[PDB]
Amino acid sequence: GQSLQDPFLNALRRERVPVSIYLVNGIKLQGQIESFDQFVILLKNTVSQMVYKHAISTVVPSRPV
Amino acid sequence: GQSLQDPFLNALRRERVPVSIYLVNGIKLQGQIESFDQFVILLKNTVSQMVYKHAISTVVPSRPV
Amino acid sequence: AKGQSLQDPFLNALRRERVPVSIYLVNGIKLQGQIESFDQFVILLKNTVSQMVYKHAISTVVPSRPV
Amino acid sequence: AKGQSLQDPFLNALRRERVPVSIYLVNGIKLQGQIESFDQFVILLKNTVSQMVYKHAISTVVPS
Amino acid sequence: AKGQSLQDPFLNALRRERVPVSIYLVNGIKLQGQIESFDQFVILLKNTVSQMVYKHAISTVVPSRPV
Amino acid sequence: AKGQSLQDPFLNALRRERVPVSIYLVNGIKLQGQIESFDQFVILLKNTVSQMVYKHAISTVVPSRPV
DNA sequence: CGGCAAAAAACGGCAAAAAA
DNA sequence: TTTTTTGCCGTTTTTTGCCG
Ligand SMILES: [Zn+2]
Ligand SMILES: [Zn+2]
Ligand SMILES: [Zn+2]
Ligand SMILES: [Zn+2]
Ligand SMILES: [Zn+2]
Ligand SMILES: [Zn+2]
Repeated sequence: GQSLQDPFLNALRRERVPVSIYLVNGIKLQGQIESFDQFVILLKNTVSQMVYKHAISTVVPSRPV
Repeated sequence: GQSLQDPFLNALRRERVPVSIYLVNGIKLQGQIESFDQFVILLKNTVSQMVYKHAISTVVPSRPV
Repeated sequence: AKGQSLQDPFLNALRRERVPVSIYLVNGIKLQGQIESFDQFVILLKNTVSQMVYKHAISTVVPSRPV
Repeated sequence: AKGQSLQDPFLNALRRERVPVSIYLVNGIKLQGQIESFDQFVILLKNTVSQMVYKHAISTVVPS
Repeated sequence: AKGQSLQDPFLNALRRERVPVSIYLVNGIKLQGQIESFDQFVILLKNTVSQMVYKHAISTVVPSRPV
Repeated sequence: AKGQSLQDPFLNALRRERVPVSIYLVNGIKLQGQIESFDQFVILLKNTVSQMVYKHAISTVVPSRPV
């Protein structure tokens, strides 16, 4: 979890808000949160890839929340 | 103990002090601290972005306290 | 949103169908191959030779034809 | 030793005696300053404005 | 599957048969050598010197000699 | 093996015998010195000035001569 | 307008691992 | 070792949207 992360990701997932995930290496990924558990986030754009949280630096929701 | 990270972040949150969050890759993220939990800091500039703590090196206030 | 409820079904789905995957590491290195098996911290990637890949060095796991 | 033992007294001795330190991060950035407080995960740096340093970014802590 | 059900039998298999291995770090450095021993966090890479490699710095462990 | 069977006896042996070691970090910088002491997360390394080295920044601990 | 069911998020018990 | 803490999972209770 939890507390501030999970409701944030859930709110972003429900409203299909486009997001810009920034990895620690600098690479930006775009798409929508399809699912997420404690360690990974299922990012969906034209393919549906699994992204490890430990590699993620920031999750930037493209439209105000 | 986790007892120096909380009172710090809450102090910053309460005083609405503009901070500079450095990432491990050298990126500087200026803005306000909306809320936080064990592993994420919510950071508020033109958009509320979620920042993973594990990607953060230093959190530098522009003010004291 | 529960611990490990998504990663395991995802990887198991990728392996059981032997779907070709591209595993991007945190350093940029792309590892093309097929998930042969996985556990809590590692993923055994099989292409030419079965190499063990640590998950903490993994950024993304991208399937090449949908799962 | 075994279990969170050497780290705490090292930082404590650095804090009590107000000893100036240079903190080398995993990227290469050198942060000189003074240790005001510390806990399991973070370290106050004092210097000009108390700045919070995450240990997971810290490579080493060298006394002066 | 789960836990270390895979990374332990793998490293063990690399250690009993004493196959030469190739340990890529997350920084790009390649470490050829041979698994002498390992525990939860470290791996003993024997060569001219036995060096202790931390798992959190390891990205891929490839069997050369493979098979 | 499991646990810290192998990482504690190694560092302890390197400390008892005051063996000079080269500690490589994940960024490539090569520290050198002598294990004064160590615990779960850090290693106290003593050379011209004693310093505290976080294990999470360490890739390998390479002795000069055997264990 | 009132139950019905999906889902979240808070509560609590369990048991491995840290601390003493 | 003993004792304690804490992250780990399973449950309940509340919400919310659909359906009756
Ligand atoms: Zn995290
Ligand atoms: Zn941290
Ligand atoms: Zn690991
Ligand atoms: Zn991970
Ligand atoms: Zn640490
Ligand atoms: Zn470690």
